[PDB]
Amino acid sequence: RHVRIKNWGSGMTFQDTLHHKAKGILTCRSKSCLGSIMTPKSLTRGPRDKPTPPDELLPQAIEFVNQYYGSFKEAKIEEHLARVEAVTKEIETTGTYQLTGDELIFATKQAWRNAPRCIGRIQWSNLQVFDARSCSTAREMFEHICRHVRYSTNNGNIRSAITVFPQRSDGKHDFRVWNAQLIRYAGYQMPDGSIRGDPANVEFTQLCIDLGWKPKYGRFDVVPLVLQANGRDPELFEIPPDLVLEVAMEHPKYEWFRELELKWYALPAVANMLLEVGGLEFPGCPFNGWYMGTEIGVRDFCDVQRYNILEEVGRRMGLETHKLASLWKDQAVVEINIAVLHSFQKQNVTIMDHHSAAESFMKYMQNEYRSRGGCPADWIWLVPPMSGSITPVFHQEMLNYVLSPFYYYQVEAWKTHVWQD
Amino acid sequence: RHVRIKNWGSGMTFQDTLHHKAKGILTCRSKSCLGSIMTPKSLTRGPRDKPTPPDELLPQAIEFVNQYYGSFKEAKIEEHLARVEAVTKEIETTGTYQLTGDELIFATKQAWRNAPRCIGRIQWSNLQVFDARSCSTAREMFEHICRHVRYSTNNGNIRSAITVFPQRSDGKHDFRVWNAQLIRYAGYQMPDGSIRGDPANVEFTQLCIDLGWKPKYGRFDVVPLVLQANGRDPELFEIPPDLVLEVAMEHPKYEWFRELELKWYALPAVANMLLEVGGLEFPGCPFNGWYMGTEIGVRDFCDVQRYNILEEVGRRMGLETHKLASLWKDQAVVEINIAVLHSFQKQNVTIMDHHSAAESFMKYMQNEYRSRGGCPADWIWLVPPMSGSITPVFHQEMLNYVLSPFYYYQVEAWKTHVWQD
Ligand code: HEM
Ligand code: HEM
Ligand SMILES: CCOC(=O)N1CCC(Nc2cc(C)ccn2)CC1
Ligand SMILES: CCOC(=O)N1CCC(Nc2cc(C)ccn2)CC1
Ligand SMILES: C[C@H](O)[C@H](O)[C@@H]1CNc2nc(N)[nH]c(=O)c2N1
Ligand SMILES: C[C@H](O)[C@H](O)[C@H]1CNc2nc(N)[nH]c(=O)c2N1
Ligand SMILES: [Zn+2]
Repeated sequence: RHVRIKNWGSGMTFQDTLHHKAKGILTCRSKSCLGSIMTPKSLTRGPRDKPTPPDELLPQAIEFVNQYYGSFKEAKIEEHLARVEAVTKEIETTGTYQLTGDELIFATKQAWRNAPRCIGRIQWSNLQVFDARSCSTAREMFEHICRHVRYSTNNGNIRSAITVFPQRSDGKHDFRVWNAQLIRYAGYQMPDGSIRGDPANVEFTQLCIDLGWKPKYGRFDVVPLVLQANGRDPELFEIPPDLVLEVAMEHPKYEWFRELELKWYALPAVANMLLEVGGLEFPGCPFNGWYMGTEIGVRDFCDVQRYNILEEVGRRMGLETHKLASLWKDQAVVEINIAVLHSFQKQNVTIMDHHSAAESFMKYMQNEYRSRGGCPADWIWLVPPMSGSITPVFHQEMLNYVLSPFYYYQVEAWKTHVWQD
Repeated sequence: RHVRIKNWGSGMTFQDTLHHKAKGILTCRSKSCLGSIMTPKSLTRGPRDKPTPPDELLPQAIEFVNQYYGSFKEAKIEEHLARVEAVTKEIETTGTYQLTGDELIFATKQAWRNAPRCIGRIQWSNLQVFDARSCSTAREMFEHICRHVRYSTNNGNIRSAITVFPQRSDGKHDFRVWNAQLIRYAGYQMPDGSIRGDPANVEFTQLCIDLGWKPKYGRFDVVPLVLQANGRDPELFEIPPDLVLEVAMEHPKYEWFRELELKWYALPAVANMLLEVGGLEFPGCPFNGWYMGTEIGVRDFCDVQRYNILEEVGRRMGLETHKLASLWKDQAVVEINIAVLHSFQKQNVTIMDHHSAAESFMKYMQNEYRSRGGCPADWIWLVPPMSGSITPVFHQEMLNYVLSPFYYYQVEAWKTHVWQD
């Protein structure tokens, strides 16, 4: 009836029953396990050129309404029954339906709660929701986004929020933001063959240039927002500088560290995912939380395909960077990460270290099993990129599965966009 | 016809077709992925009470023979034909078959090559095979094991080897080593409830005591070998102290490190797995390689359920152990691991750091794809437990699947053994 889950670090067990409600979209079979694929198509939700048949939609809608009313501490049969009725008639007389403000709030929080790859879910109930479903132009989208950025940045005391643009209709009037993130630095391929800035963003930066943006050829240039309104061709908008809070990096001991002249933005915001709820699809729903130190210290600064600064920090510390077995790399990554946490704290900007994040997630996980007999979780994304087994999550067996509402991936907009002009 | 595999660090791609030959036995469904389960039933070959029926044996046996002869650089069709006949008649006139000497060698190396959770596979063709299939008593087992240990230790210049005991017959005459490993330290529960030694080895040490072993209540006492021959009750044998090479731990910069008085054995040997080949089952086949440093530094020394010395080392270093955010745990694990590598090196005992291991695995995986369009790999076990994303394997997408020959887990012998005396 269930799958038994064990934590080898404490001996604790959990019984997972919630997985039975999961959708059958994972590409794993008895023949092979595909769990480690980065962007599996099973987690992606591509474009459409026609509306969702009322046929397929009605069940999901009812299913969602039931999920929503069931969550109430006290049944409300009348309201529940009446809502089930309203939704049915609406789907028949219009071909789709509209969620109420309260249902949208519930949905965005539940989709977060159902995100397997997110270690910060213990905060799932503290989420600000900006209802931008009546948005109609690209410039209006830009204004909602600036409001979101200002609200969440909050002078360094970061707050989580999501802005929801209009739901998908026939799939030809999609409202979305092409950028993978709201704030991101440019990457440029220089005339001399070198790469300046974030090497993983060269392709998108080039797209911006081709759309008219003026490359500033700097190391930390914030790219503009490429906004798509009502299925129209995308329009560029630059975020005002005063809204982009940045933290300059320093090390509490190595004074030469500031000489590297490094910095990073304080707001981590995913802008290109799709919210699925009761059969409804929202292709435009940027959301943000706050940073976990290792995202910047380990991935952005130390990935070879990113800023790749590990060797330089190594030399400056005076390590034997010619001998792998000296573990100079491991010593350097810890110092770089210490600098990230120190710099954020020094400037009073919210950030979280990976130990604290791992611990809070274990608490969250335990509450989810006692509250709903399950917690979808993707071990591969939850274990931090450094000091894995030193954290409690490493020793925790987990089940990964897709529920609904859910945040899905999408295919980059520029790959499937049919340019009108 | 093929799954595309990608390395996000180098952008390189792989096309996997080998997974088609895989045995459909993983518990992963379309509704939920069970990739992070430690010891799944799908990778466990339990006991038997009756010989294996030829309807299953014959097909598998032909498969193996076909696989073995296919592996030849210059086909030998006649011999291949002869073998198929011989094996068929043999299975007919006796009910089972015997592998030849070279088929056994081939089988052990292929099973290693097929081990998804082993990062040291680049050395797969370099394996000493001790053929102990004509063994009949527990005492002979002991002597075969001492020879194996002496050969493999080789005064610090560790060599890989496997010792193969008699194949399973009716499942009531199993030849096996009850110990999880050939060399392991005891764990004692004291009268007050506290634990002395390896707390993860408390149950097995108690079993040894109940069978007659005199406890020494030390922190690093090597437990005796519990050996079962021909399905009989197990016999205890203590490994001669001179055959157990140990490395005393020291730190290159911290003189106080030696005051912790820590050491570890040089030979990592798995002794409780089952080798499956052509339908045949070998429940007794201890094998060894050489250590990867993180195994001792991170897992044995820093796991909270193991020796758990992290906090003590942090204090000695004078770190702020009251603040998770100072990342003292990360600084301390690095120092402990530097000590492990330094100590082995100083005593001239083969050991391998996790960076070199990771790099060699990438080479091996590349060759595997060029050789057979596949490489079963379990991401979760291959990424080292510290500095994960700083190694190339973290960025490599992988497919996990079960081939044949293969090394399976077994149910602990003491849980299923029916005592005669
Ligand atoms: C409150 C602070 C939060 C923290 C500390 C946190 C932390 C994280 C981290 C570290 C990741 C891994 C990112 C990566 O490796 O690329 C992640 C992923 C994710 N988070 Fe959270 N998160 C927070 C808030 C949120 C919010 C507000 C939502 C949605 C309402 C959310 C939805 C997700 C999703 C769907 C992913 C997966 C992104 C992907 O697969 O590319 N998170 N989060
Ligand atoms: C020569 C050097 C070798 C190295 C450095 C190496 C390294 C490793 C490591 C680091 C693990 C993970 C162990 C754990 O996390 O518990 C492992 C597992 C394993 N190794 Fe290798 N190994 C070597 C040789 C061998 C040989 C000779 C065989 C087989 C004949 C082998 C078979 C396996 C198997 C089957 C596992 C999985 C064990 C389990 O699931 O408990 N290894 N090895
Ligand atoms: C490579 C560029 O990466 C990024 O811009 N980011 C890294 C990936 C992603 N991280 C996040 C997202 C959220 C919502 C909360 C915490 N962390 C968004 C920020
Ligand atoms: C907790 C006790 O752990 C162990 O005795 N070991 C850890 C797990 C296992 N490691 C290995 C095995 C081999 C064959 C090669 C390298 N490393 C065998 C040794
Ligand atoms: C729960 C999870 O399966 C377990 O804690 C881990 C993960 N990674 C591992 N990988 C290795 N090399 N060795 C292990 O024992 C484990 N165990
Ligand atoms: C290849 C591998 O699956 C991939 O690089 C992963 C692993 N774990 C991850 N986990 C997180 N949190 N974020 C990531 O992008 C990745 N990338
Ligand atoms: Zn799977």
